[PDB]
Amino acid sequence: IANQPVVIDNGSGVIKAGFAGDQIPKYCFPNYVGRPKHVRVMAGALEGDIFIGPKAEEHRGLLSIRYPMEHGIVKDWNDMERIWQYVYSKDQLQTFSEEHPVLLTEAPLNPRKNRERAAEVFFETFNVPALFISMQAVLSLYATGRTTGVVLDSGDGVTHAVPIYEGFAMPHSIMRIDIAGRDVSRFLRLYLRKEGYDFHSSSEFEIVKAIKERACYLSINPQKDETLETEKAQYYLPDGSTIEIGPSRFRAPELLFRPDLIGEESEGIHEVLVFAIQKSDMDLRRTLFSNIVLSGGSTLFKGFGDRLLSEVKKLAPKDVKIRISAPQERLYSTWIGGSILASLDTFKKMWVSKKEYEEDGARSIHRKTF
Amino acid sequence: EKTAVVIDLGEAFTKCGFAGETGPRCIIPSVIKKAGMPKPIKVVQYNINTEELYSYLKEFIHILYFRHLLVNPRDRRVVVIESVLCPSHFRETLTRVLFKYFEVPSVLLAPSHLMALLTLGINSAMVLDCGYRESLVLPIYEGIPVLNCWGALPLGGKALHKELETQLLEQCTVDTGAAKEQSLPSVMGSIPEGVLEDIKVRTCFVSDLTRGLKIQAAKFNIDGNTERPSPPPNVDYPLDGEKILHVLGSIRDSVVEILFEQDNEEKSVATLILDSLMQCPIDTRKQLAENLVIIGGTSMLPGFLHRLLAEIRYLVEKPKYKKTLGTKTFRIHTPPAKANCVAWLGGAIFGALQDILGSRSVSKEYYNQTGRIPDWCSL
Amino acid sequence: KEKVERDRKKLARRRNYMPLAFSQHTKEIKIEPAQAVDEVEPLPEDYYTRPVNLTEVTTLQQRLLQPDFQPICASQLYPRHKHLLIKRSLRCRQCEHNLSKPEFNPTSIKFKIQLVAVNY
Amino acid sequence: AALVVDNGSGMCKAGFAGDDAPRAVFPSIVGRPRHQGVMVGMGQKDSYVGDEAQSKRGILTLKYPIEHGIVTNWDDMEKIWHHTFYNELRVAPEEHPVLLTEAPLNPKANREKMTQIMFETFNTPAMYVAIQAVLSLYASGRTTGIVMDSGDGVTHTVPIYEGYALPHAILRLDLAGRDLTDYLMKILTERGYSFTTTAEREIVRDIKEKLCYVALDFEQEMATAASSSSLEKSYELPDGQVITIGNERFRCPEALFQPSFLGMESCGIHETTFNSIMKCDVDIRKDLYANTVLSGGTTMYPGIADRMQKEITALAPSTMKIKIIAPPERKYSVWIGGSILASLSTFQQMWISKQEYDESGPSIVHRKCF
Ligand SMILES: Nc1ncnc2c1ncn2[C@@H]1O[C@H](COP(=O)(O)OP(=O)(O)OP(=O)(O)O)[C@@H](O)[C@H]1O
Ligand SMILES: Nc1ncnc2c1ncn2[C@@H]1O[C@H](COP(=O)(O)OP(=O)(O)O)[C@@H](O)[C@H]1O
Ligand SMILES: Nc1ncnc2c1ncn2[C@@H]1O[C@H](COP(=O)(O)OP(=O)(O)O)[C@@H](O)[C@H]1O
Ligand SMILES: [Zn+2]
Repeated sequence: IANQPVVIDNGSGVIKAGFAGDQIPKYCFPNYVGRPKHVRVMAGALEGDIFIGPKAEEHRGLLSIRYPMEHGIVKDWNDMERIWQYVYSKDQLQTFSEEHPVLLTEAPLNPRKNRERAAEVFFETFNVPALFISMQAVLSLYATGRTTGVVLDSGDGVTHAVPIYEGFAMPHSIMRIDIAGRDVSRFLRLYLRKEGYDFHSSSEFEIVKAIKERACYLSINPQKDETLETEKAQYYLPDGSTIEIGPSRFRAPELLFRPDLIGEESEGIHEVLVFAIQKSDMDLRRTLFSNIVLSGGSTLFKGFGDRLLSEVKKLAPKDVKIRISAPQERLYSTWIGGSILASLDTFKKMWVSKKEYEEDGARSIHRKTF
Repeated sequence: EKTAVVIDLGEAFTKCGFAGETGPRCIIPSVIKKAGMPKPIKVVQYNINTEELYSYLKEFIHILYFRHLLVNPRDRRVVVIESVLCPSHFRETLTRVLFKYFEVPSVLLAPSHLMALLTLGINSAMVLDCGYRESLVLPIYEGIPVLNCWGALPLGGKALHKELETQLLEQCTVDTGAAKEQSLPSVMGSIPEGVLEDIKVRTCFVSDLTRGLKIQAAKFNIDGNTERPSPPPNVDYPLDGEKILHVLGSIRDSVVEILFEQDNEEKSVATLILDSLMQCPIDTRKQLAENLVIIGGTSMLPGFLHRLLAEIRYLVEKPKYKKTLGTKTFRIHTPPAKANCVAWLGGAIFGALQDILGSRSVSKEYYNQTGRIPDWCSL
Repeated sequence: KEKVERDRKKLARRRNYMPLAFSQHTKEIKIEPAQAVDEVEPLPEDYYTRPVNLTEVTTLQQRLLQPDFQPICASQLYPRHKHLLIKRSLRCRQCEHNLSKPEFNPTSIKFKIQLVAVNY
Repeated sequence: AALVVDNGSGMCKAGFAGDDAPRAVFPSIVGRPRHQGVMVGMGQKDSYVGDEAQSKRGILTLKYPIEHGIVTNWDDMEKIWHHTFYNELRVAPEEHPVLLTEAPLNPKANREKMTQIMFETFNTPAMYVAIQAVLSLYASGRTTGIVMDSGDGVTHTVPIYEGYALPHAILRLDLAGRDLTDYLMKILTERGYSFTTTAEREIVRDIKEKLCYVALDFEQEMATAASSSSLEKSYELPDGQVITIGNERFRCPEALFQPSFLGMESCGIHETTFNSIMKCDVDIRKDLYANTVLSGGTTMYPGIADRMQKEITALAPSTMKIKIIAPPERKYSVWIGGSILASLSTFQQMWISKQEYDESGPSIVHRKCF
């Protein structure tokens, strides 16, 4: 069917939907299911037992937040079906899923059962004309408009580094670590309890993510800022109460660059970028260092590019040019890539038709992926 | 060398005594009776000005070191037991009081969970700490606390005391002694915390899982006609002499259920062990599960350990925990001292080790030089 | 063992010989760890359908005065020995001595060295 | 009285010369704890080694000191040798002379620094380094024939005819047990079961050793794996959790025979064994086909010998008879050779003494290596 394809980013934190024609995603809402915290027997309470996106944000304190997708993998599929149904609601897009074809953006090196079940839902529950699963990293390059480039895509659920040179992705050089934005939000909650402010509730976890997003700066030297006495910058909560964050502000997102501090066995965001380049062939190393692209929401931390440049330089070889080319629209970069890809006439060949999936089998989605 | 003193500053009660003893010498409510104030102010209070906190701790430590313990503070060392993720400014103040005013030789800031493990003798064990403020859990594997897989919920003494006060005010039946033989509701606007605590301990008990699960659905009244078990007999409690409060049988076995209630989120005192254990490393699972430790005075409540261990094994079969923690054998450790004084006993056992104490502990000469207490946060 | 290890490590750092092997390098006490019970004793069925006398059960205050084995029942609760009191002596930061009390403070209101702001 | 100490990348096999099997066999690893700023409990060792670190895997970060038969961290290797002599063997290194094993075509600094430690740190009376492949022949009572000694670190092919080695015919391949273990993690992550940490990698090695087997026809085995669930076997982890690895069982050891899977762009363990024989003189080829030995624990895969024979026979001429020599004790084939060599009265002269080391230096080893 010729009618405009619907791009949808499967972001663990925030799913971004919209049409391929639009330069930006019109409808982007948080990826969580909202049910009433108190188990509702009586009338005059929150009805439906389902609150998604803007409806949830309004009555947030009353509801109990449950993320359906963890570490770029779908844990509860029933929840994810309701989320994708809300994408084709009167609230967002307001269209038939049966008419328009779909593009998914699954993280690299995900389970094959995750891709197979994702297709089954979108072909059976929704009567889609055609579906195409793609890598988040490959899209990010289409948006910026360069063929060569390493893509350090720090999402909410997963942070992954994929090196692609002249439209060729080395699949062995891909590096994936689970320590992402959501873990930084979890570790900030621990440090906030060490400052003396508890956020025990699942609703109260959402305002820790807001505190992180508002006020958390990455110091170039962490040891000097610790010895220096903090200003203790006040943050205002939804109720109106003030909280002085203090040293927790800067030593929370540090755990990205040094995850051994809390006690998580991972490489680190500076390390995975360098290791991904060093794993690739010697001839390409210089060009891959010379073309690095930051993607996702967990790069927007104040002074992230400043710290990463410094942490990469000392690990990388001496007298090598390191350009970390961040776009202005890092959060919405992954979708814009899909929107451009979808618009091209080549995409018509790439996607798998509904009749193709019935005849060919299950492999059809996997083999056409690349 | 002299036998080092052990102090354990809590919101409800403080444990005090000397190292290498069977239990604590003095255990008292963590308050101070200041002139003018009718009700005594609580000594540990998080999120206040440092100068006001300094004065309260100076007043309290003085009472511990002279009226309760009889020993010179400057002469012998200190082993300060405090829970992990204790507020930064509070711990900084407590040390600054001991080092500046009292001029103690050296303080050792031991985490309560690692101390509780020493008392049993086992090197690795899961430790739940159901205290006053928050019921915290922290897996300890072969001497190393795993901060990565922490867990805390506000389902302790404070949350239970508040729940009791609410229920009593609804079904309020007091005999004032002024033509008040007939049921008189809410004669007093608020009930003092000292009374509520005494009612909780004597009257209220923890129900069986089978009876408790019925009580949860009963008070909910989820499309059912009077589906509650038969309650215990109503106990009459004296308030301030003449006033006799008749405590309803339902309140006794329903007040506790707020701890073990699911409340949609799936966040109980029971769930917190399994939520933490599932997040732990794959190799450590079977060792931690087999070695459970239940400290804190909230777990002293009669029939708490049976309900918890039962509620665990029920929540195991639930589909979320069924995959990972399905075929696991959960066995509880019985510590030598009572559930309240497990934390203290560890510090005393550690305090008896004079050789290791001096090395690990922070000396006054170091603090006066630097002015930087070591913590699990960055240096 | 840790003291000997820490001492051996510290004198090796102080020596600064880079762990030079001049000589050859390198009875045990084993406690049995407490056995974990499969099922803890349940709450007795007496507690259900029995009048609770507040005289028989003990309050928190009198429970906690006997901390070594704080008993719920009154019949278990034994009388503890009477707590000894203290005779304070004050010493300043800059000054050395200030005031003190006799060796027979029992049944005496005499100060060995009387010093107070009202007396100067 | 003499000591044989195999310095394998996977496992360190140590024992007394003359004995049938090695006394102490432990995994060659150093376990440093994921420590926070929180104080540690009692009975605390700063760095654990071997069977102790294998017991306390959960918390300790496992770091293999030898990578591809090259000692990367010498301070770590020193702590293993200290655990080998003093604790494991219960013997003084000053009394007994120590035979060590190095893989062929290793860096010269490796052999140089190895002996320097043995002479200075441990103060051994004599030290001789030997090629692992040269020892492995003595195990089978064969002077003539090639060996395919595939270890955890490296795999090497050393052709030796009538007690004379062909040095130029020796070929080294970096593909080995640890690369297969790393490969098995990736394909298990594709199935669903994610293994990231260093402790988890050790559990994946236990899965590999027990289940994984070499297929005769890979394409035929993949067809049976797709149709029927007969090849699918269950394994219990340290946790009660059980996993069904499926087709990935026989997919892991395939990487040996076709490195393209791992993405090395090199010849297979079958093809390198053929290439090594062709590099040798035309006359002696006959005996090398007739006496092809498989050594190390990477040749203890069920049915590698059958697959090896098939692949060599196809490449080799039709008239030639290809017999693969697979003794029951392949894992201890390097050590048992060392025990036979050290015991022989002829070898008494070949030892490098302290006096010889003191006068000449550490460079003497390169002359009296092989
Ligand atoms: N029965 C088995 N089946 C399959 N793989 C095995 C088996 N036993 C061991 N392995 C794998 O092969 C490796 C064999 O290591 P081994 O014990 O031979 O020591 P090594 O370090 O390779 O020594 P060397 O290089 O001297 O042979 C192990 O690390 C493991 O990954
Ligand atoms: N301005 C910001 N500053 C700091 N962190 C941010 C900011 N915006 C988003 N984040 C973090 O990044 C997350 C968004 O990740 P996102 O880019 O949507 O991932 P994905 O690429 O998988 O869609 C948020 O949940 C939050 O943790
Ligand atoms: N022996 C007991 N029996 C029953 N309940 C008790 C007992 N001792 C204490 N409690 C209750 O449990 C709580 C235990 O708190 P505690 O652990 O002493 O304080 P903290 O957590 O601040 O160290 C008290 O506030 C009290 O309500
Ligand atoms: Zn003076």
